[PDB]
Formats: sequence, C-alpha cells, structure tokens
Amino acid sequence: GPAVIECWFVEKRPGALLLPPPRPDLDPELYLSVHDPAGALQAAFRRYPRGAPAPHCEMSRFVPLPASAKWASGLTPAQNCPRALDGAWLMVSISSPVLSLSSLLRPQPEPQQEPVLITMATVVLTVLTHTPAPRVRLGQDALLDLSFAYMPPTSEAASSLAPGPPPFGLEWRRQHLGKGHLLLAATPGLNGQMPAAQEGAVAFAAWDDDEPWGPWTGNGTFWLPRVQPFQEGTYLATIHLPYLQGQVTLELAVYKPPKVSLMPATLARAAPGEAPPELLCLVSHFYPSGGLEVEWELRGGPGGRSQKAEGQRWLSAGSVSLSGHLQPPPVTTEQHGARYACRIHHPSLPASGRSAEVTLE
Amino acid sequence: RTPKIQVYSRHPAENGKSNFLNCYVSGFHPSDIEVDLLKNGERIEKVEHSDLYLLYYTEFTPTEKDEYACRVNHVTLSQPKIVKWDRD
Amino acid sequence: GSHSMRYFYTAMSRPGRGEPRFITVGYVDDTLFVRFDSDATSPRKEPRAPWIEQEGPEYWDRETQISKTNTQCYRENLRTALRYYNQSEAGSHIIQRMYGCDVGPDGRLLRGYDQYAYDGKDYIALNEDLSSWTAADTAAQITQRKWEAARVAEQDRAYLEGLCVESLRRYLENGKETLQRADPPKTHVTHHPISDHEVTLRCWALGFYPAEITLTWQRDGEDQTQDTELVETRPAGDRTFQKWAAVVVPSGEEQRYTCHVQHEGLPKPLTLRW
Repeated sequence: GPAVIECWFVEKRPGALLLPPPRPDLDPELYLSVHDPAGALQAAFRRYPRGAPAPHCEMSRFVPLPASAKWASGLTPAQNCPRALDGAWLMVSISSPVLSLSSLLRPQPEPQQEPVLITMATVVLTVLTHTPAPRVRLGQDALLDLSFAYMPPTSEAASSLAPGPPPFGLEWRRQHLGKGHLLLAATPGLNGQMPAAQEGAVAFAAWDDDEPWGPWTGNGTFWLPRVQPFQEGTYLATIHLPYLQGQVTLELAVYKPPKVSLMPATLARAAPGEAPPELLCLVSHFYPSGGLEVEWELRGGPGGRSQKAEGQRWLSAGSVSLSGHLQPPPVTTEQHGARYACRIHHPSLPASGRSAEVTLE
Repeated sequence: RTPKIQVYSRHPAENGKSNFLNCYVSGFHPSDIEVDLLKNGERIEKVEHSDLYLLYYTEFTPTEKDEYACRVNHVTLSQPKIVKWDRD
Repeated sequence: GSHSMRYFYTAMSRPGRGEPRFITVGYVDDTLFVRFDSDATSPRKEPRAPWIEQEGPEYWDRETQISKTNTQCYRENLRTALRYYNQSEAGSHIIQRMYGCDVGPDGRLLRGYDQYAYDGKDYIALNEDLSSWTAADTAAQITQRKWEAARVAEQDRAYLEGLCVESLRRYLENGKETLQRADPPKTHVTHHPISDHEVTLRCWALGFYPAEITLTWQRDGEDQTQDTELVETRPAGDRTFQKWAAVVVPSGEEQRYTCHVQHEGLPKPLTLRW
C-alpha cells in the first residue's frame, strides 16, 4: 500500500497514519505511527495495491461500549471495565475498492519524541476485508471475506486464571433495501444460546492457530446459500469482543444485459416522392431519466453518419421504457432503399448507448 | 429524485387544427415545482396543474414554424430543463 | 387486521430560493390525515381527513411545534451532512425520512419503521428487534455511531409501546369503514407504442405504503427476468409508494408474460394482467 495514509478527524482536522518527513503544523497528537504486534495491519497494507489513489479514511474516538444484544450476555458476565483498557481509544475506518479496514488504537499522553516529532500508537483490534464489492451470479451461493486480529492486553497476565485467546463474536446484518434485518450473529466458543438462522446462512469464523500468549489473527468468512436479486444492495459485518466491537460495510450488485427492439424492422416499397411511415425506437431497461440524449439520423445518402436529419422527430422522458418516434420527409433521387437510425445515450448504457435502424425504399 | 417529464398530446396532432399539449411530470419531492411552458422560447401563460407529481396541461393550435416547449425547474436541477415539442 | 401508521418528513436545501424547505405528512391506511409545509402562510398541522378533526387541540399544536422543531433540527442535519459529504452550497441535495408503527391483526405491534434516504439512495434504518441499526456507507456509519451511542432504537421501542398503539387504536375508532392500513398496491398496465409490430407493457403498482414488494414476471410458467425493467420502489411524492416492471416485447408474446406481486398488504402474491 501507500507509505502514508492521510486522513480526516471529526467526532474537520487533518492527520495521517504511518504503517519520517517533517510535519510541524499537523497536531502531534493527530499524526500517528502505528505499532503492529500481529502484523495484520502492517502485512495487510503490504499486500495492498501500493500507489493507488487516496482511499476514504476517517478517524474518531471510542469508549468500550458492550453489545446491546441480550444473547451477548456471556462474553460480559460482569459490568466492570478491564484495567488494561484505560487511557485513550481511537477508531480508524478506511474504505477502498480493494479492502475495508476498521482499527482500534491506544496511543500515549505526551507526543514528545526525541528523534522527530511524531506519535506512537498500537493496534488492539484489526478488521480487514478484501471483498468490498462482490458480484455473484444468479442461482449460486455467495462467499465473503472478513479477517480480524485481537492482540491480548500486554500487561494483564498475572491474574487471568484462564489464559489463551478468549472467544469472539461475528455479526452480519443484511439485505432488504427499504428496510433492514439481521442474518448472522454467533460467538463461537461459548456455551450460550445463539439466535436462529435466516435463509440458512453461516460463516467460517475461528482462529488461524492457538498460540497462547502471542498475537492472534482470526478468519470470519461469510457464506450465504443460493442468492436472489431481492437481497441485493448493502450489508454490515461486525466483530465483537468483551466491551469491544468493530464494524465494516460491504456492497453487492447483480448484472443483467439488455436487448433491442426496432420496428418497423422490414417493410415493402414506398413510392418516390413520399414520406415513409412513422418509425419508432424503443429500449427495455434504462433508468432513471437524467442526461438522456436522443439522435435521429438519415443513413442512406450523402453526409456521413452524423447529420441533423430532415423531417420531424419525437423524444420524451418509476422510470422510462422510452418510445422515440420519427416522421421522415419525402425522398430524393439519392435515398433509394435508404435507412433511418436512432441513437439513445443513457448513463447506464455504454457511451454509444443503443442504436436502432429501420429500412426504407 | 429527478422528475420524469413526458410532453405529449391528447389526440394525434394535425397542422391547422387545435389540440392539447400535456407535460406530465412525476416522481420527485417536494410538491411545489416550477413547471412552466415556452412558445418560441417565450414563457407562455395558461399552464394547469392537477388537484391534490402529476399531469400539467394546456391547449394550443399546432402549426408549421411555431415551436413549444416545457420548462421544468426542480431543486435537484441546478439549471432548468427544456423538454422539446413532440407530435408523433 | 394488520395496521400501520406513518409520518413522513422531507428536508431539502434550496440556496438562491431561500432556506432549506421542510415538509411533513401523516398517513393512516391510504388516508392522509395531516399535512405540513414550511412554505406555507401558516405552517400548521392542517386537517385533511374527516375523522382526525375530532382530536384534542393539544395534539395538533404539539405536533405542529414538533414539526417546527424538526424543521430546525433537520436544517441543522442538512448542514452537518453537507459539511462532511464533500458537496457544494451551489447545489441542492434532498433528505427524506419515514417513521411509524406496524401492528398485527389484533393491533399488537409488529415493529416500527424509522428509515432515512439521501438523494434517492438509502441512508439508515432501524431493525425489527429495535436493538440494532442498518447503515449504508462511511458517513451513514458516522450517524449510526452517533445514534448507537444515543439509543434511538430503544427510544422508539418504548415510544411505540405507549404512544403509537393508543394513536392507531384511536384512529381505528375514528373510522371503522376500513380495516386495511398496511396498504396493498393499486395496479394497472401502461401501453407504450412500438406501432403495429411490437409494444411496451408496464405493470404498475402504486398507492401502497411499504417498500419491500417482490415484483416478478413469468412467461407461461417460466420466470424471465433478462428482458424486464424492475426499477427500485420509487414513491410518488404524495407518500403513495410506487413501482412498475416493463418489457418491450413483440406484438404477440405479451400474453405469455404475467405480472406477480408478493406483498403482505395484498393478502397473497397476486397475479396481474391489466
């Protein structure tokens, strides 16, 4: 990925993250050098398109708010905040057409640094997805990527009678544009009552290993069965820990190409010195109705394929299956068996839009 | 939401006789929208709206060289939109 | 029957023509019982339906002051949106909101809708369990973090557990000539000319109130979606939600295609050919 990640701060204030050049004006408490025990953020921005344009970054603060879900009772069997989770909390959210990131950090009070004036932080929760916009085919199951990483509190170890990586939760809220619901919500590793399964989707969510004291990285790949374009749109994926939670956004769209129709397609003669009948031009799906361009052209004489056609035309504009009409003028001694063409430019279509033709005599 | 604006007639238009010119605007918010009509570029009077988005209409006598149009100004439109006269 | 009560807000910026306009309406069944407009000589909650006109004036004046309070607050919301949305004050972007209660056949609440929308694109929404939110993207994520540190979910939960139920039952008492509030659509078919050789047919369903309605087309018994335009549910502007699905088909095969509406306002996925 890029060397530096510039960013904004509200809840604007400019800042930057470093995965150094002098930066005197930026607040020494807003320019962060990121420490990574798990290498998740580091080796994940390493396997990142370096040199890509500026993604969408945003920084803010946070306080460990437990999950409001009553089933989450079990990960938090006591309403006391841990001692090693004091100080400041920072949450950074980044979005890009390659990977989406949500990270938690705990910096230091003094930004004083003897080499160069910069600040050190440390990542306690990493969330990174490499599928920010899948496009699955109609009638086949859908797989989604979502990795995370939780570093244990480097200090608290002389009191925990149950060492090792603690459990965690994964929650995917999904679909039904114009409304909202929940599809997945499961905390594997806890003898607690889990909710039902809507549509029957599940996720592979666990740890990659089981090293007791070092950092931890975990997989959380979602899996939906046979999908249908009534589930298209947006969804949110969140990873949960005691008092902690981190969410990212994902989008999904489907593809269906259009087809053409151009009547009258084939006709019989039309005596010389006579205007041919009312010709038409129609398209199937194109929406909405902003920026639509309509062109009528005579193709069967002199002047190339870009002439302001003679005769009368007809354009128009919860969308449109437009019906352009055309009344061509009488013919000359140069348009025997000529043709007429109609061109529709719409943002959804290619830059050529859609062309249709009608043969004359 | 940008409005759908179809400028049609009530009967197949002829030259020399009178007919209706109907600018059907729909699908947007708010209810108030600056929907006017032009004749040769000049803001005409007489433009109807529906009762309590829907159809606007008037009557005219279509001819050869004269030209009508429907001007629409909605808050999404940074500048107004001129839908051209259409007979066929 | 399964009922629903809806209040609709709509804010929009309009530089050069004044200040951000605000509009509000109220719907029970397909009946508009109260309107509102900031561009009015007296932006009062005005009487519309001949059954709401018997309510206490405290309700009317309180809801009018609430309308003006929401006008101010959502002007501030338009401001805070325009601030960190990378947009200009020379243009104008509209925000809309719909919130209300849906109850079952016994008046017992099913849930409560409370969803926004920005520039046609959806914004944020509240789930059925009233304990979680559904956002759209990074800025809607900021608003979801704001209102997730501010439980509007439980607010509306305990609100519909007391206010919306009483109001909906009182409005049912105001008019027992209809037990249909979860509005099914009102449908027809539009013909578009391809002259003698072909035709465009559009199955329109409007008038209804929700948004999730599965509109399909079936040829004989075969589902054919490749040639169909199923555009998103776009409301009308008078708060009667609309939708349609069309096809340019040759002048003949149109009979094989049949419209199909899946909805809960309609008692069943009805078949349509009008």
